[PDB]
Amino acid sequence: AQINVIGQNGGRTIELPLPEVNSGVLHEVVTWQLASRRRGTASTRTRAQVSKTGRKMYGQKGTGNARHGDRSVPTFVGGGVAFGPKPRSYDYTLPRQVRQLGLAMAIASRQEGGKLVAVDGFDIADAKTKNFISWAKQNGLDGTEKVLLVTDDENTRRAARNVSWVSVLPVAGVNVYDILRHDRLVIDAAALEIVEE
Amino acid sequence: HDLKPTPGSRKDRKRVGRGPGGTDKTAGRGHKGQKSRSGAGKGAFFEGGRSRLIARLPKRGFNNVGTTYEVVKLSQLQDLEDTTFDRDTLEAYRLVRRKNRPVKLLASGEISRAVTVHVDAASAAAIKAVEAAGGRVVLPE
Amino acid sequence: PSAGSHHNDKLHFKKGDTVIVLSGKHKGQTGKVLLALPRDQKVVVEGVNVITKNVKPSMTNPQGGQEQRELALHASKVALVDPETGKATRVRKQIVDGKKVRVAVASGKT
Amino acid sequence: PRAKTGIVRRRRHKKVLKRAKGFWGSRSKQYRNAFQTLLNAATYEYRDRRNKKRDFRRLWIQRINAGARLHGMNYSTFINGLKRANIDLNRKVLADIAAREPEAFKALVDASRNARQ
RNA sequence: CGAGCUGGAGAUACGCUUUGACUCGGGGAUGUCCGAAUGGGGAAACCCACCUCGUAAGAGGUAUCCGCAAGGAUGGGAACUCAGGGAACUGAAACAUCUCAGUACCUGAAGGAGAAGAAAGAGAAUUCGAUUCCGUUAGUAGCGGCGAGCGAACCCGGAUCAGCCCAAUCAAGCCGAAGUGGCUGGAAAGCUACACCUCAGAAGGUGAGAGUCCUGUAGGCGAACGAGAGGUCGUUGUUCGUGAAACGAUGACUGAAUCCGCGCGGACCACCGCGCAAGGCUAAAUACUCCCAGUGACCGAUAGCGCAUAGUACCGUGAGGGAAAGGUGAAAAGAACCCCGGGAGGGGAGUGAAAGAGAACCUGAAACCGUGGACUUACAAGCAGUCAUGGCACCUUAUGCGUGUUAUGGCGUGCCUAUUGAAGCAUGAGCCGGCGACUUAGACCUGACGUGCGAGCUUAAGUUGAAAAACGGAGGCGGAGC
RNA sequence: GUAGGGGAGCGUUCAGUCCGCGGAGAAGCCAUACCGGAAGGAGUGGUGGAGCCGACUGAAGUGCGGAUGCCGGCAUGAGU
Ligand SMILES: [Mg+2]
Ligand SMILES: [Mg+2]
Ligand SMILES: [Mg+2]
Ligand SMILES: [Mg+2]
Ligand SMILES: [Mg+2]
Repeated sequence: AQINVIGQNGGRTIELPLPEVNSGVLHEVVTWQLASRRRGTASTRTRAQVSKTGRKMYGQKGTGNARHGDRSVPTFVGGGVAFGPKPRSYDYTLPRQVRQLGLAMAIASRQEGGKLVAVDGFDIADAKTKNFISWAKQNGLDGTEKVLLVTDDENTRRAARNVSWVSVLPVAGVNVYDILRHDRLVIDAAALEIVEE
Repeated sequence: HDLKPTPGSRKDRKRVGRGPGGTDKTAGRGHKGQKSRSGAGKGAFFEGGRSRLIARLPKRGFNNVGTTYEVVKLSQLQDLEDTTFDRDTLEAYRLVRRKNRPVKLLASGEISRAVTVHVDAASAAAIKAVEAAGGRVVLPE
Repeated sequence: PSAGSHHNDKLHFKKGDTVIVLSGKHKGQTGKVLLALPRDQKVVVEGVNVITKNVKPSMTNPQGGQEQRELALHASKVALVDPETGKATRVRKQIVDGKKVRVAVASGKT
Repeated sequence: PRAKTGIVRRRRHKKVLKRAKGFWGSRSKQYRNAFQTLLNAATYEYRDRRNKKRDFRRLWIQRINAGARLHGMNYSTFINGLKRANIDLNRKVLADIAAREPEAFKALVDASRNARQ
């Protein structure tokens, strides 16, 4: 039931996840997300084979202490990496209902605390950003908290090249991470915010 | 500025039971895993084999895989569901998305009522239970 | 060994201009440029000096002591100045030599 | 990601290495040996407590009767005597009393004979 | 493009630069000898000829194979493609089938891609309708000393989507907003006080940590002119290892029809049904990665490629094998001059924030060698310690408890491995440092814990967005057993 | 209490996030009579000359005396 801030003030709408936000599940979430961003890069000649080296050495017996194959194996400096790392993906598909319960339960999080909406920002005017900062002030955004701005509106976002403060974000292509990432959410666009199915 | 590691993206714990630590073979100064001989660095002593009862045991039967019918229990229709319409469709959403195979009707549920079913197949007392309370079992010509 | 590329073998000035050594020692000191080594980011300006001893062995009657020479610097001096203080550069155009472009700060000369 | 052992091992080693002090040669300058010396070291350490207890009561009993017999008794007897007198019940410090206070020790001596025969 | 340039080289000399060098783009001209190498010989880079054009110097031709002729071919390519030829170890706890495999290797041909392709098809609906690739179906059908083990296709989802023809914007590059003072310092981009820019607070550099100093970045501009048939025998392929075993294929013998025609639909027949073989070319989605750019819960010098660069040194007759190696300082300001020495080396002086950075130059552990000091040691039998006490010394977490050292006493059979049993005259090991071993994957099976839904529960491939993730039900698991 | 099973934790790197720290001086090194039930942690001083602790969570080429182990350095035999 959050009161709008720009050009209206409905709010109330939106059932929020019971009981009251659950890290566990927000954890189950975030994690999954990163796993997906986690790229696969394993520089490692794990293979006693992938390394450069001959294949027959000295003499199995009678050379006086030894017993060796090639000079390319786990046990030889410069040999190969036993159980080393090879490329992969660590990407799995987290059940959909959780990705749902995800941000949902994350919005709550933000509502129960420092939530914030906005219907259009004629308060901007061009790119400037200067004035975008302007609004922020009388908008409560001192410049002491990480702000995430979800909303379409090409020209609006164009105002946010300022650090620590805000972090821009298109077509409600939000994300449990970012939101939970920065402090206050500027949910903005009542787009993804009110009306589904 | 006092001191406070803050709660949030960092205050987001696991779940407990959520995920236990792995197992690196070395529990106390005293690990030298696997039996204590006759087994290691390989893999073939499997778990099956063909002499350990497998073989020796008699059989030739004969596999067929004819037709497998979609058992649509009686209580599925009666009890609840106001003749939401069997036909050869709705039943899907009603819940019996088997596709590919036929559709048999069997007598499990029991409450009595009038309902006309269009199963692709049905049993004796299957039919002899429907009409016997209203409704018509309908098999393909 | 990378070397003076971080910038772009581009000396924001000429080996003749005057400049103020902002930063480092010799801050504000000024002098005419003499050597403009773009690649290495070396600048020889009458400002900073040094007294070096010439290694002149069997150099036809040695008598080598300690010369006074200028020791080059980097981007530790801000090219050209007119308000008497360091100054960026921006408002160009052309002269009766439209065959060229100038530069300038708050003001407009160089 | 790679994960050296760096600094993690030097330290583990210095720990032991520094436990060995007046450990003779190698035993106090070489890891392996120094360390190894400390296993046998375990054996002695632990078992020596459960044991100096054994050693000390021995020092006590030895003196308690080189005074006991200094009058005409002897530990064996003497002890059962003070015993015969629930009254008496030191045993602990008894030796010392017999080593420092002869004035006293005599007392207890004769006290027993006077509860003996 | 505008002050510099005169390659790495760290040097001197000579010089060259707005009648704009240099450098960057983009076309030309030169391009000895060898190498397919091709004038002929040849043990590569050499040795010898000839004809023609000619001032001689010097120019050019002189190879084989296809074609009148132009013109094409020979060679070389990391991997990918097809083709001709095609292992064994190994498994099956032995082994001959079978497995490993048509993999490895050899060879031929080719391109940037190939291969395949427009139906005598697959399928059981009188359906689909070239080929190829991903998902699934399914580890189902089936093959199998019916052992080990091997393993389809249709349907359905998705990438992409054509059939046509014969014969009778990326590179050069240019423009590009916004700060000062004071303080700490050897030096500030740090602190502090006020100020500015922000479609450019990506990033690197500057004497330490940079939005506003430099290079850049968002955004804008941006070129002459530069890119984009049947059969029989022998065999074989597909799950097809002879089996009832079809069809495809071909070495050997044979040898047909043609619409009231021909092939097939797993021996075979009729009936029913799908398709028309013996000519051809064909985008696209597919593969790989020498080369390039970007990125990385990748490495960061025993790591990472073998190479912080070297396939070099070095080893081999040869095929071949094959190293290690990083770090002055912010900047050379790299040490003038004096002392000892032939020198090497060092001590002063001087530079520098620092030489408690000096060029056998960041840190500088350990083994190992040594100097000085403290407490000890020349009747003693010792795994080398440990407990106890006394002596001596010292007392920055420490004079009241201790720290160090030591004398005498008691007690006391290294460690690991392998073992019924180890001090063991049983194994291993000179000492230290660093490297060094139960992992990774499969929509696989099975269980514990936890989360979300819940009698229902899920997506895979791909799709579109991505400093984000939604879409995508083909399909799978519960749901009836025997 | 050996093989084995079960439980709770220490530490190392890398990553996300929080609080920060640093040229009047980081990491690493070196010394120490403190702290914790252990793995281990801290304080102080010296060295050092630039990056770095603590906390929550995530991923690991994650922990060594043995392998006639591997590479390197230095010892013994011996001034023989
Ligand atoms: Mg390697
Ligand atoms: Mg190093
Ligand atoms: Mg190289
Ligand atoms: Mg033996
Ligand atoms: Mg060792």
